[PDB]
Amino acid sequence: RLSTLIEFLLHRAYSELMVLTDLLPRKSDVERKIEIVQFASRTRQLFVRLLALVKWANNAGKVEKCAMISSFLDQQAILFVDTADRLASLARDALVH
Amino acid sequence: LSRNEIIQSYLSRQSSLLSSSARQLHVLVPQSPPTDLPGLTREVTQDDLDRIQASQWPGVNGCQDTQGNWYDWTQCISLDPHGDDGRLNILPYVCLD
Amino acid sequence: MADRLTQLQDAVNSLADQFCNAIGVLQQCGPPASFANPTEEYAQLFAALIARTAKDIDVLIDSLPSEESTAALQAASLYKLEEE
Amino acid sequence: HLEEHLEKFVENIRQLGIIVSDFQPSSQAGLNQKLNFIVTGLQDIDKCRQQLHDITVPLEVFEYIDQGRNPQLYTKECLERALAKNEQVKGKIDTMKKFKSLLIQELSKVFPEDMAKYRSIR
Amino acid sequence: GPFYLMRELPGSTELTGSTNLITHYNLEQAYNKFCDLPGMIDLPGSHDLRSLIEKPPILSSGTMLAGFRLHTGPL
Repeated sequence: RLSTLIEFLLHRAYSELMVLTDLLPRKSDVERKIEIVQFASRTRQLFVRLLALVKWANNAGKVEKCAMISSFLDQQAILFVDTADRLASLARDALVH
Repeated sequence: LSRNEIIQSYLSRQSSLLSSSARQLHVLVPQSPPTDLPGLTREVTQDDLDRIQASQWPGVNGCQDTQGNWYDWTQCISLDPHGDDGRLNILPYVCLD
Repeated sequence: MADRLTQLQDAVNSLADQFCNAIGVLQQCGPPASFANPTEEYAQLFAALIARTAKDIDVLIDSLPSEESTAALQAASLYKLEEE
Repeated sequence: HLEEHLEKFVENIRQLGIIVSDFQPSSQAGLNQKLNFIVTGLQDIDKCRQQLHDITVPLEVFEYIDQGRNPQLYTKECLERALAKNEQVKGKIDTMKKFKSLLIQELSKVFPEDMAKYRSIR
Repeated sequence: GPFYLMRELPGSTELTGSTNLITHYNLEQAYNKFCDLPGMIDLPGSHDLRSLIEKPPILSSGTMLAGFRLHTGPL
């Protein structure tokens, strides 16, 4: 899923840069430098959060195993409650009649 | 169903024990190979009817006991199968009127 | 009502109810783990109650009538009682 | 892997570009924008490399990144919830063990011969 | 003799929830390690609105031409 997010991030970055380059000659150049460094801050934040993602990409498989563990233990808890539930449905419904 | 709490669990305890309840148990009765219509097949006689009317027959006319006390079907038996103060009270088997 | 038989029926139903209550208590509530004391007290009390119910059911079973007094012994006694 | 170092060089070039365009540079500073466009092209090559890599990531990573922490904290929390569920389940099974032991003790008290035959059969 | 409807109990210790699931699942050393990357990445860069828009795009999911059309003056 990170490939799709990487492509979409690169696309949105290139498109916003295209809009910035289109307004670059249009904008007043002195304040346009300020708008350029604001856009550079935008791109730096996008890229550093992608850097955090590709850092965590080593730690992805352990979280996959943790999700497996959590699903398994939730299943066994539902087994305990289902056993108690079916015993209650025995003791209060079928034996009374 | 969702939650059981000290007071509610103790309510369950007293309700279940008041529904349910040195040995003082009934004298054990063995298996009976002579039964009158199917097993032994006695042609209708007279000793059996006189025993069922007048004498003590511990499988037919009553429930006998340790400490000797005889109880026929219309009486209620007080016993203590545990080593506690709580007494089992077998209700009468017939309850005439 | 008010028979040894209805007492035995209610005792057997109380046994089934104590089964469902014992599992539903001792699975829903417990101390977490280590790789509480009220729960241990609950377990002891539930085990004692189940044992007492079993003993009571056994005593009531001993109390009812035997497999002597078949229906023909009842019927012939009924006939003699009609004559007398 | 390589996408990390490529995007890191891209981010450092973006920072140097912001520094240079922050300055009143009389010389050519269009090289900064050209290097930014070339970094976008190399990021497209890295997107081809991400089609090669095929990483699947849950959303709570994105959200904890939005909170600005480490995603290592999310790893710690997933590990902690795994141990929490394992602790709870082992505890429930341990109480069932103690309850079975108590029940066979009390039934062996009240019914000797039957629990004797049960301990024989197991 | 035999009680009514006795049967065979399952295999003595199969997979349960009473085992140590993590040590069986080879995840022990990661936990023993583990028990900001904004700060660990600000080891590389300066610091860590439109970054809210970065996170919102995260929650939502011609280079020579740009350099040629990037005409803007210095002062």
